[PDB]
Amino acid sequence: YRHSIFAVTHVLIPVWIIHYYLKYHVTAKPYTVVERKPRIFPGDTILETGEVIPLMKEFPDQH
Amino acid sequence: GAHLARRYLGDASKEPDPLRMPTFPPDYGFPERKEREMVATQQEMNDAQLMLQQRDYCAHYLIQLLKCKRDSFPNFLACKHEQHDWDYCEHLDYVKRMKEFERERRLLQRKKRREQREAEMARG
Amino acid sequence: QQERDPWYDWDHPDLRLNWGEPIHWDLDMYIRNRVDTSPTPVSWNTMCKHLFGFVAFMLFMFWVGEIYPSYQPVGPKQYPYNDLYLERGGDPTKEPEPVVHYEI
Amino acid sequence: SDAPPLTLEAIKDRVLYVLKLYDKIDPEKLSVNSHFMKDLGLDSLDQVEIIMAMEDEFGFEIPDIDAEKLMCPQEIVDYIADKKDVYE
Amino acid sequence: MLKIIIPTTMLLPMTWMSKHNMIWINATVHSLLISLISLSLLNQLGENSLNFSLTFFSDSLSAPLLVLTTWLLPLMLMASQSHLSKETTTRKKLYITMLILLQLFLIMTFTATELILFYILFEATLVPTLIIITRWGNQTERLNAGLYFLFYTLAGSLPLLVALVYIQNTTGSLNFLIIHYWSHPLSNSWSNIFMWLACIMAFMVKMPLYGLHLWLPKAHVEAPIAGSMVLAAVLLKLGGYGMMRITTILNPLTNYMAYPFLMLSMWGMIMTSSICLRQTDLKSLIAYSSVSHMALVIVAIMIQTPWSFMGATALMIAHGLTSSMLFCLANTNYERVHSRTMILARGLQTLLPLMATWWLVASLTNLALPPSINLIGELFIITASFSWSNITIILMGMNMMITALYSLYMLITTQRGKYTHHINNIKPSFTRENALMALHILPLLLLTLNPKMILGPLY
Amino acid sequence: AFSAPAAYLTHQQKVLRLYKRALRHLESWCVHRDKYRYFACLMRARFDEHKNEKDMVKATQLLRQAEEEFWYGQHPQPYIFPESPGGTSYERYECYKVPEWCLDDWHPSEKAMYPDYFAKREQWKRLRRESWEREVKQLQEETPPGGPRTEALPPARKEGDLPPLWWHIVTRPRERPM
Amino acid sequence: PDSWDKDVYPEPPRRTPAPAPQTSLPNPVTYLTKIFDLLVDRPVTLAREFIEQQHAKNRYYYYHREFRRVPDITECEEKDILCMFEAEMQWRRDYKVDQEIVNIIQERLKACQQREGESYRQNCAKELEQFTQVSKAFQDRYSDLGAHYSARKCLAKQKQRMLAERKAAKEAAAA
Amino acid sequence: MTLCLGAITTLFTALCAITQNDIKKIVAFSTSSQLGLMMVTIGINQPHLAFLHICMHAFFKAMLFMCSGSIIHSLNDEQDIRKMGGLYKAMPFTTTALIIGSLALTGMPYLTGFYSKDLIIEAVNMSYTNAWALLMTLIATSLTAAYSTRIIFFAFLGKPRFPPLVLINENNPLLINSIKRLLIGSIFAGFIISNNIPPMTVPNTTMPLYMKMTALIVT
Amino acid sequence: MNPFASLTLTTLTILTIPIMMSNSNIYKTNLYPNYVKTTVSYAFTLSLVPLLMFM
Amino acid sequence: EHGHSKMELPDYKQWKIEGTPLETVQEKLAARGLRDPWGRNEAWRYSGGFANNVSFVGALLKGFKWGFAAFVVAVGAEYYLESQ
Amino acid sequence: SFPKYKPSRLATLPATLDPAEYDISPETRKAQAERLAIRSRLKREYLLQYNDPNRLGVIEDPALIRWTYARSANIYPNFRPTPKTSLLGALFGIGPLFFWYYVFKTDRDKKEKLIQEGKLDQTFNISY
Amino acid sequence: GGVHIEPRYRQFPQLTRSQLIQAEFFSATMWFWILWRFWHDSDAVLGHFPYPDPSQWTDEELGILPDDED
Ligand SMILES: CCCCCCCCCCCCCCCCC[C@@H](O)O[C@H](CO[C@H](O)CCCCCCCCCCCCCCC)COP(=O)(O)OCC[N+](C)(C)C
Ligand SMILES: CCCCCCCCCCCC(=O)SCCNC(=O)CCNC(=O)[C@H](O)C(C)(C)COP(=O)(O)O
Repeated sequence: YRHSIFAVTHVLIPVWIIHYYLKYHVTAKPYTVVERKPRIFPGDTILETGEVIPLMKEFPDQH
Repeated sequence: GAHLARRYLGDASKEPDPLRMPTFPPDYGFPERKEREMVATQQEMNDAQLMLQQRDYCAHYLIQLLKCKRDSFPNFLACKHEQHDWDYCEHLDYVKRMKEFERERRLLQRKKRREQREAEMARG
Repeated sequence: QQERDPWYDWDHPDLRLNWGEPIHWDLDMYIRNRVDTSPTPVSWNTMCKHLFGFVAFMLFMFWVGEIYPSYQPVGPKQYPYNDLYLERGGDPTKEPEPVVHYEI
Repeated sequence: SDAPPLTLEAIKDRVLYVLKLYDKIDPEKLSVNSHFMKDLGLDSLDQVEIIMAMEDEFGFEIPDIDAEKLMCPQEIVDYIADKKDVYE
Repeated sequence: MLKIIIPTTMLLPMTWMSKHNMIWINATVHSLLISLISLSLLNQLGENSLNFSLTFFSDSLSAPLLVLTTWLLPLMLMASQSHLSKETTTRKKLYITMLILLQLFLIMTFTATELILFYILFEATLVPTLIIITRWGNQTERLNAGLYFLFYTLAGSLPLLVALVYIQNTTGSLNFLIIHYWSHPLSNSWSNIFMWLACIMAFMVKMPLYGLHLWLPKAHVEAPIAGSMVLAAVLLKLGGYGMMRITTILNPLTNYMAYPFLMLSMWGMIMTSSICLRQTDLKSLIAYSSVSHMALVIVAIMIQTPWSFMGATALMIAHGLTSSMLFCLANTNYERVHSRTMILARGLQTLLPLMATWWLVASLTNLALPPSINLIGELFIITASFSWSNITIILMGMNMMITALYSLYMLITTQRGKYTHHINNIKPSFTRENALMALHILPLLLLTLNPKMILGPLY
Repeated sequence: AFSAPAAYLTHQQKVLRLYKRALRHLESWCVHRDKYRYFACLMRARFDEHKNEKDMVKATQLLRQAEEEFWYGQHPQPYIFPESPGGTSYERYECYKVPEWCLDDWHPSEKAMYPDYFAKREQWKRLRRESWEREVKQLQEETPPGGPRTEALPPARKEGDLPPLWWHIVTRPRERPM
Repeated sequence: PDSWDKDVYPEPPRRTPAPAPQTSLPNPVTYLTKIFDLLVDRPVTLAREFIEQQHAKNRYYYYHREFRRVPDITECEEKDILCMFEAEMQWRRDYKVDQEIVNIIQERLKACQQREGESYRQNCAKELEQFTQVSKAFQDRYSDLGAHYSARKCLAKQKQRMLAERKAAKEAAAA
Repeated sequence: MTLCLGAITTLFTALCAITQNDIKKIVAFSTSSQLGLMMVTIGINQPHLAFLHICMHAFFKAMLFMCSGSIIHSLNDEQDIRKMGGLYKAMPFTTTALIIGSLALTGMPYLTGFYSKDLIIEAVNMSYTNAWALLMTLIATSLTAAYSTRIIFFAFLGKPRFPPLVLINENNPLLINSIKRLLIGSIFAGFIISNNIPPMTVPNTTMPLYMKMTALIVT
Repeated sequence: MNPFASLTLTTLTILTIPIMMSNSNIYKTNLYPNYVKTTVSYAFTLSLVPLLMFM
Repeated sequence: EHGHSKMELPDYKQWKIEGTPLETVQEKLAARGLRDPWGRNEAWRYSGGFANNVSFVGALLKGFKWGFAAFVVAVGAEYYLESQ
Repeated sequence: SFPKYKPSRLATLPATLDPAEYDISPETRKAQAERLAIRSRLKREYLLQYNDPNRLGVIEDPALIRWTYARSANIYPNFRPTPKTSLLGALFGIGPLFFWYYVFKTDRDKKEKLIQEGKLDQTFNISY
Repeated sequence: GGVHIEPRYRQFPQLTRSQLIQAEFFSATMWFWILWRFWHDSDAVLGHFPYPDPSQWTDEELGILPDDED
């Protein structure tokens, strides 16, 4: 019970407030949260477009 | 190390300066002069955004290593073969650099021998 | 004040002073929180010489190691696309001189 | 800390213990009020050694001005008790 | 602007018709209300100014100083309540009258669209401070201090007056607006050099400049607590305000003429910071620290860049608050010990812990700990100086190091260590003193949330 | 500490101080117990060789070479008991020491707790108030004219007497007040 | 989101890879982000829906103030104070707008640097050139006016630069 | 400049450490030497390896001070190693924790300090650096092993040299649990973190055999 | 939005709650050190999540 | 709860020099005509559980036996599992 | 014999190495006795005022008052314009000012010449 | 927090079996981990790729002509 109320009062409420503030106020402005542009590897497909990245040049593989 | 001892305690001109290497034309030795092969293109190697100092002739093996590390995440011992492949390709790269150092050193040796032979012929 | 007897019962034990005694002109410079003049196991001149000797020798040897560096029996690291000309500064509208790397 | 609150009795037994392990004193002739110089026939250097033994056994050191005038086991016990704020 | 001036004037009849035991309560309540009213001048414009009438105008350089001036009077009343308890009713009312007159003169000085009106009120402030120092000061040196504090000022202020009237004979106006819009370059001539000196030295002596700073330790050590508070918080800033106002007509001669004052300031800040390290008097130490901070402000104004002016405004406000707090803490110690010597009463953290916390916070803010507005002003001035010349960083860094050193030295000497054994009259701190310290310190930490309010008209 | 100092140290006091200091630094050098015991017996034998010397000038010439030798070989980092003037906990608990007069400034609601303690406190205060007026006279009559020559205080000589200037010795805070 | 213009603050298409699990071993990230959605995203969205509908019950507007053009300091007589005041205020407004333009371009630069990862040196050259051009123009306009800057000082600086440029061009033509 | 400053710092602080008698002073000088090694790694242009060293050193040096504080508390606030003797058996959990921490600090294969320090030494060896800086780094590694064995030898191996009243006690759940968490860290965190982070630098795949074994032989 | 962003800010924010409660009643009791320790442990286990996302 | 259990001291006659390095010290001192008086005050440091000592390498190998046994069992189990 | 210890200003002579303490003469013993007598008289006065139950304030210290007064207010009446005093005042109060003026003037002259020549590269320098 | 253990005064301190068993367990765990990692991944310590000898490379593959051609 003590840990349950501690998690609600000290984790759940702060994360609620911070998530609300980030999702509805900080990201209302441009460039406030900037991501990394995740890596693209050959053979991947993109969720947005659906196209497939071409593979490598089939290099000679041994050992 | 022995080469440092040779260069700093022996004749400096005997062995190369690593900053100025190479000092001879590439095809000076043999005329076949094959060029190195690059597997990863510009765009895919930029999209992987590896690093500027990781963007060498070993890039494609690094692409595959990163591809495994991303795909099999919780099993961080899953892809060990591609780690070995990238290490082997880098080992071959370092061996090639060592061969370049040795070749330049031997060319310097032979050039000094030709110079002293010409000096002996002139004095004769 | 660090040289005063710490086992004597001073009226001001932390400052090591008595009530009516005359106060040194520079008391606030000698307050055990600041410069002290207590005798040392080694002489001041000897310590100065040794510390100075060590620092100067270290600086000289770092300069010498700069003159005589260390490295490995290898040539320069090779990079494929004109030494990554486009990825290091760029300027694509110049078309620099190509550099071809040697297969050995 | 967890240091037990040492008492006058414990101090007295420990002082007498340290003195009984000193082979220059025969234990059956030792007493709480026995003088070091005259009842036990000891030199001043022996008294300095005894003071250092007490210092090493109780974990604190006695200044020379106070230590040089402690000539009985009872005096040592009293000094230690007054330093350590011992009630009973 | 009369909505602030008239209540300040009404403070006098309200004081003199108050009951014998109601003067402090009424004065404090109505001074706090006047501060609340004055707080609505902070709504400034990015355009010209708040030109109320032909006589008074408001600026984002003027408004923070006005708010600080209004806020200082209630604190001065609270600080003066204690040592004036055994005093007759008429003389307490006269003291409060001096404080109210000084506030009125300062409020009219800071708006003052005219340079002659500014000069008249700028010098009118000199009288109540002189009376306060020479009348309700404890030591026999107060008279001497007053003499110094007077003549120094007039030594700089009579030439200014001459220059002022001279300017109006050539320009035709001394209104700040016409002066700014119709400014013309000042030629590199002997006549113009002496006009520049006459315009500058009056404000330079009041900062004070390092060479001309001798009156300040005397006046602060000799004055009562309210006198010290107003001297350190507001009266030192009159020189900065005047220099910022008047340097508009001194270009481009400021480029050449500023060198001696820049060197004096950059070296004297090091000098006074080092002086603070060997000081046996709390009030004298705090006075020398004030001299160092105002040296930095002088450098800022002489460099004359946007970042310089912003940093100068921020540093003036921050120093006013911090120095007033430091003097109040030292006075709380003095009212118990009656000695004013730093080494005497020691280890006060063990006896007065909350006051030790107040001491720690005041020392931290004097030390310019980020993100306090003290450091905002310090850093803006330092960056402007670096752009002026990259070698200034040496002197600025030395000043920062020495400042940290003497601030923590003052904290450690008084609060840490072992208490003095024979001092047994140290009573628990009163609610009045704790509230005084809180009312000093909470505004600083609130101002760090909205720094643009104290960054001036070049923000 | 407790005992009053004299005008000067005698020769045998200096010798005994050198003996203690030398043995302490020797055990600092000799970490292990048996090695220290051996070298301490050697040091004691070296000390008691000149034990019966009667020439005071030659004895003072000695102890000078001895102190010079000590300073040459003095172990620049000797062992110090933690609460000694150089130890790691020398003045650690001084910030917890509060004077007894502070209790006079407690609020009545604070003194309402602990009533027996405060009652004993006024008992002590009355004792002090009477004893002091007696002590001033006792010290006045016992002190030689021209002022004291040594900072030693007399004991109580009558029946109801208390030792003069006893209050601030008896009411020391504690070694470990908290 | 519609709260800002996509042209003033452009962004790339943001292509995202698809998950391609090579093993059947359950990862913690998906399960943990699912419980995060359930425990945080849902109540926050409910609270936002309530707040937005309360806002929609009471809809009111504010406007962006429009300032017309006034003659600038170049069209003002030497002592005519009314036109000088109007021109000075207009110049100050234009100065602040220029500051905000520089701020916008700097924000573009910072966002590009963070977004492009290890490829920022090559993939942010356009924003670097934009900032170079705008910084050059702003420095030409306002760099050395100092405190107590004015429209007259800015005009004098521009005139001095124009004399230098005309002299250089005449020298080049006649060289 | 960064490389030379790091080299002189690590050498000088290890040299001061190998002769100290306060245990906390020895551990502080060890910390300063480790910071100098971090600066050397920065100076040879290896920032990610320096960060990894920061992360590993956190674990094992925090556990080292915790063990030292346990010893100090059990011996009545005594910090001099001349007055602590045989604690190998008298208080064994502290003994095993300190042994593990020292083995991680000096660099024992597959512990937390290995995955960072071994790579540090290899990278410094395989680089175009000052010869003096390389020499000072190797001597500092020697001195690290030296002061580690100094602590162990003088605090755990001999006969007791503390006062007769034995108040040695380890039985507190707080002390045991707090120390054992960082012990598990000092054992496994290097492997886990090194295998989970992406590669940020080219590896030194090929070396002379002797020059691969330089760190171990010096230790 | 993305969870990764929220978790990073929550760790630092919940590190500050005991400082806010430093004026409350719990600061006058003997349970304050355990409260601080529990807060730090919860912050650690919460910060483990962005590390997993980055990995 | 504190340790109030009336601890008593052991017998002082128990502490002896025999079988300890203090015996060697006494023997070496006797060859010079000297004697160690405080020997029995130091005997308890070599008497009880403090009598047995361990070397440095023995300390470093604190738990090598059990770890080695577990390692052999684990490698055998892996060998018998992979070969299937 | 052993290597000698040489005292300095900041590492003084140890007490046990002074030739003075070992030169005992009746005048030396008498001087020590009078020093102890003065210290004991001062200690007696202090403790008498300290243990007083009626005293409720600071015990004023004439030595501290003399120290502060000598440090602060007795300087100028005892000042005499002397070649040493005049030269030290001129040096320490004027030389640093002219040194710093020369340094900053040279720096700013070099910067101004460079900016006139156009070879300063002030790109991205917007804030001053 | 723990159990009650009395002072001992010149004798070996009282030892609980729990601390002994935990210390032994953790020491054995460390040694087992070291042995397991050495068995599984020994090339991180000894090295995996051979170091080539520069003098073993013939002039044919290194591009050297017998001192007269060029
Ligand atoms: C004491 C505590 C601080 C108080 C405040 C101190 C600050 C006041 C310092 C005054 C600033 C400088 C004054 C004049 C500066 C102009 C530059 C000039 O002095 O230098 C040379 C001038 O040469 C010589 O210096 C001529 C003047 C020499 C006579 C002055 C006395 C020198 C020392 C006196 C100092 C005493 C100051 C305090 C008086 C009470 C420049 O050569 P030149 O190209 O030709 O002149 C250009 C200027 N023109 C065009 C207007 C003519
Ligand atoms: C490792 C650090 C280096 C240390 C080296 C120090 C040098 C050691 C050698 C010292 C040389 C001497 O003996 S110094 C010789 C000084 N002169 C005398 O000793 C003459 C008479 N002796 C006394 O009076 C004594 O007090 C005595 C009778 C012993 C006791 O007296 P008690 O009856 O009151 O116990």
